[PDB]
Amino acid sequence: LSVFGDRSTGETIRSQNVMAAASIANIVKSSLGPVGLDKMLVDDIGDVTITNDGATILKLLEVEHPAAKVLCELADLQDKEVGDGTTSVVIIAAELLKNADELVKQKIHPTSVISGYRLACKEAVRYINENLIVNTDELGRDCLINAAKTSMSSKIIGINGDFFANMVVDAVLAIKYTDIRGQPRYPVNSVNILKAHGRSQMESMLISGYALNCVVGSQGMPKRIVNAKIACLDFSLQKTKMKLGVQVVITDPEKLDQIRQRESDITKERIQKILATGANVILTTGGIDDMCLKYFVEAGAMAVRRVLKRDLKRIAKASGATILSTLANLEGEETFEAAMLGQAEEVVQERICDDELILIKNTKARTSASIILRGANDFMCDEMERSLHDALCVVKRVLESKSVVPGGGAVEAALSIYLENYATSMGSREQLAIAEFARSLLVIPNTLAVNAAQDSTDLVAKLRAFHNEAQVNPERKNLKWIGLDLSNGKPRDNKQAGVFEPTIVKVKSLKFATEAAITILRIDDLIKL
Amino acid sequence: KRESGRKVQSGNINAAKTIADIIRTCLGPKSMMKMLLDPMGGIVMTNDGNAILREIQVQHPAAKSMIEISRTQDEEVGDGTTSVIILAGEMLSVAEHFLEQQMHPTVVISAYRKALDDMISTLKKISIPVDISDSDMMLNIINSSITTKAISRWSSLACNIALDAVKMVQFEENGRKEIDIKKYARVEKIPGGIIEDSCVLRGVMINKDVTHPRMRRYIKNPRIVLLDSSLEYKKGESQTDIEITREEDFTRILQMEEEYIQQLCEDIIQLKPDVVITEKGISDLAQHYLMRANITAIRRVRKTDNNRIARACGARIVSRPEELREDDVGTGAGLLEIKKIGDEYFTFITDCKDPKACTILLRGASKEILSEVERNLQDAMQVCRNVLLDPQLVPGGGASEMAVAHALTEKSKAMTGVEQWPYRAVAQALEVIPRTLIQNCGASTIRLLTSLRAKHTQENCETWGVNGETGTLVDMKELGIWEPLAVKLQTYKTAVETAVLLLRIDDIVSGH
Repeated sequence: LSVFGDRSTGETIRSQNVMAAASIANIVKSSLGPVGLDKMLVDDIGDVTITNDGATILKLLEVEHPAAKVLCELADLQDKEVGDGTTSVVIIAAELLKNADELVKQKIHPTSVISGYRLACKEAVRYINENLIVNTDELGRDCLINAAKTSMSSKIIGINGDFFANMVVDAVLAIKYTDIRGQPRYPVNSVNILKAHGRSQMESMLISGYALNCVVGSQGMPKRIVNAKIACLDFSLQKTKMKLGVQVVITDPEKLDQIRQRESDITKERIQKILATGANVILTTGGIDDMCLKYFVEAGAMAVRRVLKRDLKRIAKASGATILSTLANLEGEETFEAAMLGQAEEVVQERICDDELILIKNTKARTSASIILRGANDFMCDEMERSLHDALCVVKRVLESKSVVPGGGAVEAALSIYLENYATSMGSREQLAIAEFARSLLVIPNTLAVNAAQDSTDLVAKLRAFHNEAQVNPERKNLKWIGLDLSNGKPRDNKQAGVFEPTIVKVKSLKFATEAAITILRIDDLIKL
Repeated sequence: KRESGRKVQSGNINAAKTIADIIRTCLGPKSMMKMLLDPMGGIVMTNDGNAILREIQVQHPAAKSMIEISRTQDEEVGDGTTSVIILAGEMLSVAEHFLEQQMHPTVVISAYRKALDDMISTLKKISIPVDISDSDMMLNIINSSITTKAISRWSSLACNIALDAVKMVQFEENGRKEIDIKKYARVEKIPGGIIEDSCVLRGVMINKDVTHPRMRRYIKNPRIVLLDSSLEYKKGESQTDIEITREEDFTRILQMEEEYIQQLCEDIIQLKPDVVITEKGISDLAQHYLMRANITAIRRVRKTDNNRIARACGARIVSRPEELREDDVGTGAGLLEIKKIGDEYFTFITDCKDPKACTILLRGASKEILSEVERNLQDAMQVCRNVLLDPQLVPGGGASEMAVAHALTEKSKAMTGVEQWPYRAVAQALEVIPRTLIQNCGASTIRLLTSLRAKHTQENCETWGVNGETGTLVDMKELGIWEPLAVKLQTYKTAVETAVLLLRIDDIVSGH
């Protein structure tokens, strides 16, 4: 034979593909879980990158293999479709190939192995859908305060369990807004979280409204107003120019003083249109001239200059108003009365250390809140700041995808027992393909046990004994829906603990992991040119 | 390709301990010199730990992160760079629990974090307050870095230069006592004079030299103008380059450049200021219109410099020279002095008050002296900066290390669990600091260290340290080795976080 490249086949090619996929898994293996260790990434320049995120590693990891590039593209599909569980998919996809390669040495044809994973993954989705749970604990029952209490027990903030967690529950319930077709989700950035050192750590207080950090400028403005009108303007009341990069040079000295009267006179027309609305609270993002602040005292309006663009967007949603981009109508300057104005009840300024917040309370439709944390020391209150935001997303994500499932390895353990008894009811060379699919799911509770500094053999054994007794008889005396506790290293019920995962996360993770184990296994030959 | 498992945590120990073994003898006044061979045959005998590791090229990733942390520690605090590396290398030097005992890394990490909290609480009990109103009490503290230096003669005046400069930058109104030396305390070398002629100036100093004889020599109430735009031929919005070749292109541009600069310089001379400080450069045609008003021309200055110049005289920064207003003045400034000092022209915008800044002038007969006196007063301010933050000292010479080591040992008796074994190893890891002090003196290490432990058990741990010069045991109340507390707090906090960072890495994999 005379050819321009190398050609090889046999069990070695499948063995090389399994060993290549096993090398990628072992890299992200010990990084699975919140306790996973950090790992360095060295480039050709010699720079180093450190992080524990498995999704970040796979994106920055570079290894050239034909099969290894399949798993790297696989994580991109899981990330763009969902964005969580990319580490678990790579680990499971490797354990499928390890057990499948052993069956090949048993003279089991790959087609019978592929047909097993398609039937096992199909029966797995049916069994999970029965064990699911819908959105609950929103009325009549509270086990939802223990939802964030578990995530807050790993921080110093967990000293008072029911005091700090009760405000997280009221924060996620107050932000509910449909916005589409009876959808409603829980938007990410709503509640403003700050810190204070005052007098004790027990003074943390929940507030309903928006927390705006600004100043009232001169003292001529009142710090409290009952006015419902909320003026939202993006146009700058300061001196107007053609552009920042294009400057007009004035050669005539008399034209210099003639122009100086123009911007001063135009603001006199601009101040009359604003005061004609009768709105006290005034928000100007582009800044307010010093001479314009004097007319604010005559009418008694409360105005703010240099307002942050991100702040006004949340105020417009809190006050239920529309943001005015500019006064240009393409014809003449107009403030658009009765339109851009908002609705509120009481607006009062609150006293905080070194910073003074402007609090707008009880608007028409807001679906927001604010929580000020009064602590003891800066080191103590800083950790409590990110601790609430972390536990808030945990309670949020559960109450958003509405159907969740108990996590912590409870899904893989229950599927291992049910699918193993289902393998004996089929036959026709489908038993070994389905049976090895049940053992491959045990890597998820195995990996989490090793990263938790505990014995993996004992925890998985005690975990399988509980889910089996649930399949034997429905009676309550047998444990049901038992997960794994990473902190104490023992079995724990995840339903009461409040550790959940969305349904689409576990379902799509098993489908993509099955398709990857099939795609790599279908390659019987390697041809080079 | 890639390395994972226990080999990485075993390899990181040998990489961190090797770097630590170099500077072990570089600690203390008895510090041994080190010889570095250049590829061309050069030899540098300097004993400075920062300079040695700066020229060493290490190929191990953890060895690079170990050095870069020491460089960051040097910028914040001008002392303790050697102590951080020795302690961080000693805490990682125990491989018994990592390999033989097969303890999980997170279990050992939990032992360091529980110990770090007790190490900080112990230093606050043995500390002592400080009286900052006494100039002589602050003098005895700064003499630690002054010894064996060229400034020791004028050190009495050199102390007042560093002590007063830090008090100026210190802001006690906000409560945080924020001090930035590289900003307001910024210093420049002045050729000429002697060390005694170095004084403290309140204001900002401009090192630009007088090009032409027409300028304001002395003014009672100067007028300073700050503006962003430059003075030159107007450039378009494109990248088109201006290259002057044909005479036809000369007169056309020269006439346009003359009319464009004359109009911008017109509004400048209308206000009649005493100086013009522009951020960007100033061309030759623009300097001609400035000399007609008999003023000083200043060019090539940055934004942060202008912000300190604006706060000095109370001026205002204007975008373009066409938009200049009467609101921009140097009213309130002390005076303007173009007088030459040391064969160089200086520009003094300074004043008799403290506009939240200062300037330090260094006088010397040669550049060799100016280079030595400069770095001697830079770390001198670093010492005074850390004391004024938290006026509390700690005993030095190995007394504070043996003090915490005794508190952790008695605390470990109530610890019930597997973490008690690595928790006690931290107490014995702090003993390397008094060990290197005795080893350099040539005395017996075992005999003195054993007798030192029995003193802290009975007598107060605040005293009975190790004498660096003599080599025997002496109390710290009779000697001036008392160190600041803010230096030690960040010394142990950084050393523990450095050890934990290297233990959390179980795998090293390339990529891009």
